Amino acid sequence: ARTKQTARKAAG
Amino acid sequence: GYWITCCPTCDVDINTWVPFYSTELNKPAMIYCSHGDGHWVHAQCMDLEERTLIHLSEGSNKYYCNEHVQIARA
Ligand SMILES: [Zn+2]
Ligand SMILES: [Zn+2]
Repeated sequence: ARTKQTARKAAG
Repeated sequence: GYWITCCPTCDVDINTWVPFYSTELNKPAMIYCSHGDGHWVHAQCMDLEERTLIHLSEGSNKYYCNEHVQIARA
């Protein structure tokens, strides 16, 4: 399904 | 399209919103409902747990909002 703001932000 | 009133019980408001999912910072996570031509809704307004939301985002399965999910599909 199409989504928005489901990407994990960097800082790991 | 982030600050729309996605459904009759929509809780997201540009004047009060704060992050809930681990993937949110300054904007609400959203998912597309495939009913008819389709429409965007806020994931939180659908009571979707984070893992369910992430799984939906990582696959090709279509999502149907709580308002249209029981409608006979085709
Ligand atoms: Zn909403
Ligand atoms: Zn819908």
